[PDB]
Amino acid sequence: ADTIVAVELDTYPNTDIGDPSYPHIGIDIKSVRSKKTAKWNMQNGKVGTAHIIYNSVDKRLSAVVSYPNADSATVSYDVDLDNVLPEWVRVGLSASTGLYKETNTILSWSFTSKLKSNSTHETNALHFMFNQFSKDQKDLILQGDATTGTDGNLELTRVSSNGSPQGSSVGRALFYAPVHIWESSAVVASFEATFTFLIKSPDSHPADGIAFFISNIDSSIPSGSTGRLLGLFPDAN
Amino acid sequence: ADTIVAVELDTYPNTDIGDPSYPHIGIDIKSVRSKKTAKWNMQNGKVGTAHIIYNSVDKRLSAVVSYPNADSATVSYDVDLDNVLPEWVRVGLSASTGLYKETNTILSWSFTSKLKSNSTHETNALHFMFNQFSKDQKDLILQGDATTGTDGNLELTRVSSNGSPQGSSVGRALFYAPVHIWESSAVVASFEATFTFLIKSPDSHPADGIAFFISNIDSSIPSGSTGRLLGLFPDAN
Amino acid sequence: ADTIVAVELDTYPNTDIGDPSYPHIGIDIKSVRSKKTAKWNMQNGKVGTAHIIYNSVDKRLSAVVSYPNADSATVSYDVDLDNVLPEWVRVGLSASTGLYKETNTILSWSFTSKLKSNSTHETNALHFMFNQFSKDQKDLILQGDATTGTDGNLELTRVSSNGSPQGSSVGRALFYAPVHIWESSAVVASFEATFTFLIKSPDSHPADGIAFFISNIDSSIPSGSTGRLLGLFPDAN
Amino acid sequence: ADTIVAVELDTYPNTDIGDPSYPHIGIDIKSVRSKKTAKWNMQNGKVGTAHIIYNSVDKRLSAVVSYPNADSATVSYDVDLDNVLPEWVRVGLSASTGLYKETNTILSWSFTSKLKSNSTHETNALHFMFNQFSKDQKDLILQGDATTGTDGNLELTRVSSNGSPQGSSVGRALFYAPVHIWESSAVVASFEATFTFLIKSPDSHPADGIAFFISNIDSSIPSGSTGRLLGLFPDAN
Ligand SMILES: CO[C@H]1O[C@H](CO)[C@@H](O)[C@H](O[C@H]2O[C@H](CO)[C@@H](O)[C@H](O)[C@@H]2O)[C@@H]1O
Ligand SMILES: CO[C@H]1O[C@H](CO)[C@@H](O)[C@H](O[C@H]2O[C@H](CO)[C@@H](O)[C@H](O)[C@@H]2O)[C@@H]1O
Ligand SMILES: CO[C@H]1O[C@H](CO)[C@@H](O)[C@H](O[C@H]2O[C@H](CO)[C@@H](O)[C@H](O)[C@@H]2O)[C@@H]1O
Ligand SMILES: CO[C@H]1O[C@H](CO)[C@@H](O)[C@H](O[C@H]2O[C@H](CO)[C@@H](O)[C@H](O)[C@@H]2O)[C@@H]1O
Ligand SMILES: [Ca+2]
Ligand SMILES: [Ca+2]
Ligand SMILES: [Ca+2]
Ligand SMILES: [Ca+2]
Ligand SMILES: [Mn+2]
Ligand SMILES: [Mn+2]
Ligand SMILES: [Mn+2]
Ligand SMILES: [Mn+2]
Repeated sequence: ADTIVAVELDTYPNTDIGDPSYPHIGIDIKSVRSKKTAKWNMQNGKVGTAHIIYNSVDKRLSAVVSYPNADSATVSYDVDLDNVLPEWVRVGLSASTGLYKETNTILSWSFTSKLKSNSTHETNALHFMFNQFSKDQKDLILQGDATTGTDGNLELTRVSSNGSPQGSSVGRALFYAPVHIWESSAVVASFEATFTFLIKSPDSHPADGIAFFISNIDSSIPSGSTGRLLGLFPDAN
Repeated sequence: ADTIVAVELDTYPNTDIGDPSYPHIGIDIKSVRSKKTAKWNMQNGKVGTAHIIYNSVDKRLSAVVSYPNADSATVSYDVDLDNVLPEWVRVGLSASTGLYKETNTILSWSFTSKLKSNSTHETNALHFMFNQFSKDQKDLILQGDATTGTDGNLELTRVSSNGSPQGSSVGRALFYAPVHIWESSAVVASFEATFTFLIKSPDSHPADGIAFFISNIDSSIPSGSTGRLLGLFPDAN
Repeated sequence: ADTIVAVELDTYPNTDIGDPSYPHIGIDIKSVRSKKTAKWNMQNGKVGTAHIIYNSVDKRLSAVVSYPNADSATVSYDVDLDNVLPEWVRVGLSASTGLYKETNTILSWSFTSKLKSNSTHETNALHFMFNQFSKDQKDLILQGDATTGTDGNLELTRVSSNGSPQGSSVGRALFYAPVHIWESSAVVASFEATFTFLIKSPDSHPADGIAFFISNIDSSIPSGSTGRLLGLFPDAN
Repeated sequence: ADTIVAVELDTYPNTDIGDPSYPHIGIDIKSVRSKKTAKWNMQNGKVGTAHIIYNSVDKRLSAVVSYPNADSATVSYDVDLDNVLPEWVRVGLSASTGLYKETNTILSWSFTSKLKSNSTHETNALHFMFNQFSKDQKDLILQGDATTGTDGNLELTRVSSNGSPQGSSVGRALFYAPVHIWESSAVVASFEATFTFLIKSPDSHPADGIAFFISNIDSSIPSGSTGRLLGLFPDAN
C-alpha cells in the first residue's frame, strides 16, 4: 500500500470512475478519483509542457499544462502534504495504455526542492535537470516498460520499432535519490517540477495519460495497474 | 506618482491609519493601509529572516517572517500583479524612523525571478545574492540615509558612530537592473525574495519598520515620508 | 580610455593587424591583437554555441565554440584579472561589419558570476539568463545599431527587413548591472558565460565577427570602430 | 578494485609513504601518494572551508582550503578525468584516524555537476546542498563510523558523547545518486564542490585527515584503510 500524490494528464475519460467527459488534468491524493480537475485541450502529435509547483506557506499544489501558442490549462488544490506523505519520498513520471494507446515520451524533466529550516535559516536543496537521456541512465529507476536512450528520450510505455504505441502498457521513472519533501522544523519547504512530453497517437482515441507523482521510497508498479489506473493505483476506489 | 507593492514589517502600530494594536507584517497595494495583515512577535535585538514568494499561477503573494527557534508569522493575499504593476519594475528594501526609532540593518538579501514564455516555453531569469555589502556597492541604488560597508551590512536608516538609531530617518536600497516582473505571453512567472535583518532599539517603543517592495523603475522616496509612511507612500490615504 | 578583455569570434582575417589567415577565436587583453588564437571552423548558416569560463584559482580564461555534431574550437590564456580590470565591470556582446558583412544574431545569452569571500566564506552572486529578447529589453543597454525584439532575437548589427546584413555596422549590448568581477578579500571568483549565435552571410567572405567582453562600467563604442575593430578598440596597436 | 580520485586534507605527515614533513592538501589519483601537494596551515579548532573545481576544457582539477582571516592553501593538477574514471560515479566525503585522532566534523557540503552536450547543446545538471544533516539522512550512504544528527553535523569518524575523538576510526558519506561525471558527446563538463569542516583535537598531533573523493558507484571502505589510508586506499602503493 503505497501512499501517492500525483498530477495526472488524463487523455482518456473513464466516466465510470468519476473522470469528466474529456481529456483533463487532475490532482490525486491517495486515489485515482482526482480531488480536482480541469478541461485540458489535449493536442496529439505536439510537444507540450507541464509545470507543477508547491510550497509550505500557501500549502497549495498547482499545475499548468500548455502547448506553444495555445491556452494553458490550470488546476490547483489546497493540500497539507505534511499529513499525506512520509518525510522522505521519491519522485517520478508514469504512464499507461489500455485497450487504447499513445506514445508516452518525455523530452526533458527538471525538479528542484528546497527546505529552509527553522533552526538556522539555511537551505537544504536538490535539483536535477535532464534534457537528454542516456541509454544507460544510472540515476533513474526504470520500472515496467520504461526505457531510455531512444533519441535521447524517456519512453514511459512500450513503443515498437515502427514508432507506434502498444496497448496495455505501464512505465515509471524515479529519481534514484530519496527527496526530503518536508520536515517538522522547516520555515518554508517547496518544490517545482517541469517536463515536456509528446503524446502521439495513430488513432482517434488516445489513452491513458502521463502523471508526475510523489510516493513513498519503495513504491513499485501495483500489479495490473495499466489502463485507467496509470501505473499508480491498485483499484479505482 | 509611484505604483507601489510592498510587504511591511511594521514595528509601530499607527492606529490613526489602520494599523492593528501590535507589531505586524502586511501587504500593501498602492497604499499604506494594508489590504491584509498578521500578528508578528517582533523580537528586538535578534536576526530574523523574511521570505516573499509569488507565482503567476495562484496569483498569490505570501510572506513569512521568523526568528530562529520561534513561531513564524505568515500573510498571503490574492493579487494579480499583472493589473497593479508595469512589466518592468525595480525591487528594493525600505525602512523608516519617526519620533521613535530602531536600527534597520539588513544582513543579506537574495532575489530570483523567472518568466517561462508561451511562444517558446523557455525561461528568462534573474538572480542576485548579497551575503555581504561592500562600502561601494555599484549594483545598488542607495536613496535617503541608506549606507553600505559598515561591518558588511546594509544600514537602511541612519545609525551614528555610536551605533544608536536616529529619528526621522528614511532609506531605501534598489537593485540597479530593472526586473521583468511579468509578461502577457508568459505561462508561468514567479519571484522569490529573502533577507535577514536586525531591528535593535535601545528604548521600548521601536518604530517604524522595514519593507521589501517592488515599484516603478524611477521610484524615489516620497518627500517627508518618514515614520508611519515607511519611505514608500506620500500620504496615509 | 576603456579597459577591455574579450573573446572574439573573428570571422574575417585581417593579416595587416595580426589575424591569422583564417577565421579564428581569440583572447584580447587590451588590444585587437589577440594574445592567443585558435583555428575555428566558422559555419555560415548554422546556430553555434560559445562557452567562456574563468576562475580565480587557475587564473585562466578559456573559451569553447561549437556547432551540433562538429569539432569544437578551444582557446585559453592564463590571465590574472585582478591586475587587468577594475573591481566593478559591465559585460556585453559586440559585433560589427566593414566592407564585408554577416548577420550577428544572438538567440540567447546567460551569465553567472560568484564571489566566495575570505572575511566570511559566504558567496555573493549574480545570474541572468536571456532565452527571449522583448522588443523593449529594459535590462540591456543597447549601443550602436543593436536592436532587440526581431523574432525574439538580439541583432548586434544592422539587418534589413528583408533579412539581408548591412556593411559598416557596429553594435553592443551590455547587461544593465555593474558586475563585481573580483575583490581582494575573495577566496574564489568565477564567471561563466554562454551564448548561441547565428552568423548568416549571403556572400563568400563573412565579416567581421562577434565578441563577448568585460569592460569598465561606462564603456561605449569607440569612434570608427566598425570592421576589424569589432566595436571594441580605438586603434589596431 | 576501486578507481578513486581524491583531494586529501592530510593532517598527519606520514614521511614513509611520500607525505611531506607537514600538514598538506593533495591530489590523489588512484593512490594515496599525492601526484601534487601544497603546504596547509592546519588550524586546530577553527571552522575551515574547502572548494574543489574541475572543467573539461582546461582538464584541470583545483582545490582551495581557507580559514576566516588566514591565508588559503591552493593545489591544482592537470588530469583528464575521462581516462581515469568511468562516466557514472558517486562522490562523497571520507576521514580517518589511527594512533592519533581528531574530530572530522562536516558542517556543510555542496556539489554541482553540469554536462553541456554536443548532439543537443542543452545541459544536464545535478545539484545537492546540505547545510543541515538530519538524524536519518536518507540521501547519504553512510559507511563505517559516519553518523548524522549530532548537532546537525556529519561526524565522519567516531566521536564520544564527551566530544573527544577516537583512534582507529573510519567513515565515509556518499551521495545516494550516481553522477554522470562525463560523456564522450560532452562539449563542456564541470563540477564544483564545497564543504566546511571543523578539525578539533585534544593533543598536539592530530591525524589523519578528511578527503573529498569521486569513485566508481559501488565503492566501499577497503579493509584496514584506517589511519594513513583515509578510508580510500587498500595499500600504500
Ligand atoms: C472500447 O473500449 C472501452 O470499452 C472496453 C469494453 O467495455 C473497455 O475494456 C475499455 O477500457 C479499457 O481501455 C481504456 C482506454 O485505453 C482504459 O482507460 C481502461 O482502464 C481499460 O483498460 C474502454 O472503456
Ligand atoms: C508618542 O509618539 C506618538 O504620539 C505622538 C503625539 O501624538 C505622534 O506625533 C507620534 O507620531 C510620530 O512618530 C511615529 C513613530 O516613530 C511615526 O509613525 C509618525 O509618523 C510620527 O513621526 C506617535 O504617534
Ligand atoms: C577587399 O577588402 C579588403 O581590402 C580593402 C582595401 O584594402 C579594405 O578596405 C578592407 O577592409 C575593410 O573591410 C574589412 C571586411 O569587412 C574589415 O575587416 C575592415 O575593418 C575594413 O572595414 C579589406 O581589408
Ligand atoms: C607514533 O605513531 C607513529 O609511529 C607508530 C610506530 O612506528 C605507528 O604505529 C604510527 O602509525 C599509525 O598512526 C598514524 C597516525 O594516526 C597513522 O597515520 C598510521 O596509519 C598508523 O595507524 C605512527 O607512524
Ligand atoms: Ca482516464
Ligand atoms: Ca506603523
Ligand atoms: Ca577581423
Ligand atoms: Ca598522512
Ligand atoms: Mn482522470
Ligand atoms: Mn502597518
Ligand atoms: Mn583576431
Ligand atoms: Mn598525503
